[PDB]
Amino acid sequence: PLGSQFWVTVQRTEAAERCGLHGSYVLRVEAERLTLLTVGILEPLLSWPYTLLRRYGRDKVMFSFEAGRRCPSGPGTFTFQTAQGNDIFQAVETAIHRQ
Repeated sequence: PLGSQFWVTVQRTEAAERCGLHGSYVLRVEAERLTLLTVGILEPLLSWPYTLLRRYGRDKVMFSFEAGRRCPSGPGTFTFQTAQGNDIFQAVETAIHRQ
């Protein structure tokens, strides 16, 4: 009921370093935002409203999005290793289309 959830592993980017992101997380595709969660059970860390994203994309090894300046994380690129990048991408495209 909270949205589709995927285990991911963060890759080094400026924004990920600034936000202290390292290792594995759940990325959840919600109705109006993405949320990053860690094990405490799952605890939320950051959320990015779709309206505040610049772009997003994927290949067979990763999923990546770029946050604008108004996100709580600050602006920049967040990239995550996953073999489910197309699944995340489709979930996000769909949630944005529904919005």
